[PDB]
Amino acid sequence: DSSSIKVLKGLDAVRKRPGMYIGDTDDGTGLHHMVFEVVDNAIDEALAGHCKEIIVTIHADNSVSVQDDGRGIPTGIHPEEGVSAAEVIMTVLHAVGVSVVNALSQKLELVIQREGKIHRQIYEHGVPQAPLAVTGETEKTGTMVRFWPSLETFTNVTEFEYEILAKRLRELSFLNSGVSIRLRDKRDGKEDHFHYEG
Ligand SMILES: CN(Cc1ccccc1NC(=O)c1cc2ccccc2[nH]c1=O)C1CCCCC1
Repeated sequence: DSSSIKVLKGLDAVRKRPGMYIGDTDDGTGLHHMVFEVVDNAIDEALAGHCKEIIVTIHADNSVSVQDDGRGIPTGIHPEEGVSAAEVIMTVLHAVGVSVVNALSQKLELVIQREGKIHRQIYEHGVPQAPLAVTGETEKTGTMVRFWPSLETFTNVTEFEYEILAKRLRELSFLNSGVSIRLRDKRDGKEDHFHYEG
């Protein structure tokens, strides 16, 4: 309705002044902050007792993905906005927030494994191609977000550096005692694993 309007309004505002939300867009700090934001979302689910392992993969097409084995974002339709709760999370300001990463991603794939099913939604610059759809069956739970940073927004440093993710992810495992985080670089086979048990 007009909610499709306000979503676009907020998305506009983020793409207009990206540094204000994500960090400096010209020296790689914001670019990498895109990842830690998605990861911080998964860490929350781990701090609530539902996530154990987080898997961050740097893909060959210069996208990153974050996988967890938590509950899966709720997939039920929201009363105020008439779309899945998941889509509200990914698109509404203050639902930072992941919506910022979505708004500043040329493309974003969401995959949720929940109550026996696998749901999927693709976004372009924060805009869904379609409503969250059920794609298939599954016996595991979790959320997977894969994003391709918007090349309009990020300048100079537009490729992820393994060592920056590696350092910060170790730190984040230490800051949230008990979480396991794995980092895979599919470009050259680099791999690492972080976990501080208390
Ligand atoms: C509604 N969720 C919490 C919640 C409630 C019930 C079941 C699963 C969750 N999980 C989540 O929302 C959730 C969101 C998420 C987003 C990006 C990447 C990984 C993610 N992993 C998650 O687990 C969050 C949404 C963002 C703000 C806090 C509440």
